[PDB]
Amino acid sequence: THSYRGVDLEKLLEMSTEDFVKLAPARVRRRFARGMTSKPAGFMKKLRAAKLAAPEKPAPVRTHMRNMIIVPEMIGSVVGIYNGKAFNQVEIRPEMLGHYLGEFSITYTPVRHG
Amino acid sequence: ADHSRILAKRAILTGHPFRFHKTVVTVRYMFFRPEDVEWFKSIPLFTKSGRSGFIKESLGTHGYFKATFDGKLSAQDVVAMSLYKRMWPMPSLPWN
Amino acid sequence: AYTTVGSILKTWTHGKLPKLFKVIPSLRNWQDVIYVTNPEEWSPHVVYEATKLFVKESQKFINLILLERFRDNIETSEDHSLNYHIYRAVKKSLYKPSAFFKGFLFPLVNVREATIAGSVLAKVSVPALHSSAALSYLLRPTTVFIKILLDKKPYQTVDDCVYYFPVIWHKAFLTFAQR
Amino acid sequence: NGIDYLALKTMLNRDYSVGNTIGVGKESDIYRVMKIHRMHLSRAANKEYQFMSMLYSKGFKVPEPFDNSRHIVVMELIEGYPMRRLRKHKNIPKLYSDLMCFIVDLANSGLIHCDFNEFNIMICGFVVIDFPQCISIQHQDADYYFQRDVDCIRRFFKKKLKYEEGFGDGYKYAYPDFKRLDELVQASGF
RNA sequence: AAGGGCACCACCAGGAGUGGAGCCUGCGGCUUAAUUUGAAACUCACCAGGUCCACACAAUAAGAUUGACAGAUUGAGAGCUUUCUUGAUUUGUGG
RNA sequence: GUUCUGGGCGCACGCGCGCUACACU
RNA sequence: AUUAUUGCUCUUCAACGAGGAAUUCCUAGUAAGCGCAAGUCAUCAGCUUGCGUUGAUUACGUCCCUGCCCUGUAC
Repeated sequence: THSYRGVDLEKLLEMSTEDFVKLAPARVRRRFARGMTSKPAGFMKKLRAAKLAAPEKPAPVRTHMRNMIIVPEMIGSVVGIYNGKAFNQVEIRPEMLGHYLGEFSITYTPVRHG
Repeated sequence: ADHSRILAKRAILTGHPFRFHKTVVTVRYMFFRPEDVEWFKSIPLFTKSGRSGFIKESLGTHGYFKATFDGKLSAQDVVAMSLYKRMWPMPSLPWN
Repeated sequence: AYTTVGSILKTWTHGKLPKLFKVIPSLRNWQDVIYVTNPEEWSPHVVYEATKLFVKESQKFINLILLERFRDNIETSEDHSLNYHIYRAVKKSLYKPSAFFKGFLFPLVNVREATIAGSVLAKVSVPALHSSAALSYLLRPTTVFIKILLDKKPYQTVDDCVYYFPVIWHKAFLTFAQR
Repeated sequence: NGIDYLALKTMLNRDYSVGNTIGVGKESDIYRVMKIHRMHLSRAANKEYQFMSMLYSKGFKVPEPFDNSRHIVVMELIEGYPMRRLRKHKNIPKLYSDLMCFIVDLANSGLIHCDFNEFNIMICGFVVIDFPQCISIQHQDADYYFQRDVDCIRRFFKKKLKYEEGFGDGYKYAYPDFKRLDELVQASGF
């Protein structure tokens, strides 16, 4: 099974955010201790409604919030992440925990000097 | 009778230069796709005030371009380019 | 101290204005307490927002600092011209003409500032019963803006021409002949 | 200085690739490869073209010259890479041996290089790409410059490759020595 | 309309170096939606995507219009649901 | 025009000013 | 602070053996070695200017090279 720093997947999802922050490395702990802004609350509000009404997957919700931490409450959701130009569609698998959303949408093309 | 009397249908496209720099100017409305700016890149430009110039490259997705000219331009000038098409005579019939 | 609300005045134009400032006009002492908000630190967007919220004692605000910020904004601006939101606030002023004249008019009596101010004062209509008083005060080149205020097309106005009888001074005198 | 553009006109008309920029240089600029020399005296280019043409008329491993006019020269583009970054060739003993025999040929043709060194050899498996300030075999310092080349190539094989009828181990003699066409192009020393 | 003078941005006698390796950085070129001409926001001037904003005739109004609680809608939102409040500027065609 | 959110100020290569070294001073 | 500002700890250990053709600065408390302070600045320099510490070798000349300034015939 999946496990995070020794905590098993089935005890995750039950774990709250304010519990989860105790496991995370220093960058995450400072970010929450310094007080995360209100802006995720509206995103979280919408994301819950889509999951609850879902028939099976919840279909994408899209956002500009690239600087947002992935947190267990949102596991399994499908999200469209803005790219400065387009939206990229991603599904929150459990391995994504503690990463920033921005890591999944590439702001620049490759270059090949053709 | 002279079949060599070639007729060419001339066309003039025109666009507005709107931002100005010490080495380049950029022009709107002449094209609307980056693909078009690239396809017609090689044709020389001229101002009606008489300066010549050339396309550098496409800028952005709306078909803006930026270009270089013989000297200072300003928004009171217009940028044009000329194109030519072959024409042929039609036949004729008696009248009574 | 009111600076706990006044500290936000440097950015209030980005969105919904604070209720701790927007409620301030509800207090009759606010004509003196409003100076406790540090209004000179207010961004022009809030000055425009405050101008819409400031709507005869209101002339004590319009002339008490608003015209001072106007002259400071044009005189302090690196291009010598009022900022858009100050200009939009100025044109958004004048909702009472006697306040515009009694506050912004006679106390305003360089030439580059008079021309810019006139370019707003021609932008909207005015009541003829007020314009008759404006001509009498203008009948008192910094007064040459009276050649624009008369361009809108009373027995005391005829008498003012008899008491008043550059190319703008001759041109304004010619326009005063148009009947 | 519009000649810096208009000089093309003979080559532009007589020559078909557009070519591409390869590098700015101090004496000349290089751009299927075109070399442009650097107001009057450079029309030097004829000296270079005839010199290269002669050596390529011989059997030497040099690029074929195609055409030359108005201080413009066109040459075969090189396929290899610069020797100074070579580290692992599969037959270093034959490579050492035969670089030595190349010097013998120049001496038999009466010529000596000034700087037969890794900055102008490109990767027999190799080609020699230019001949700055060449001298005749008759010049008063010919042997001094001759031995410098031999030791220069020996030093490289020692330091990087650790190497240290033919020449070297497996042949009767370790390396050539000075005592063991100039009049057509009298670069120096008749 | 050939001689003379002078200078380590010239040399001579030398010193310390550059050019060779890794990295920082300026320009050209390449790439890209844009890579604008003591840059994480702004700066910022570039890109994608969102709101919001003369006069003369004919129509129109004592309700022309203005403003404000609680709540709303998008990828980016605020007195649009609700209902009080104020009192002379709105819609077409010809600068 | 005004203003808000996100992005940008990448590298096959050529030229130049620098930093750190190749050790026993 | 993700495509990562800076600092700390452990681990990984690349090229490089004094560098071709070319080429820069300099005559005494000067060159060179070494470090500090200010500047910009929420944070962030291997940058710029100033300051101090240690402290040489080689000329005291010339028109060879480069460049500048004076006074009609093979061009």
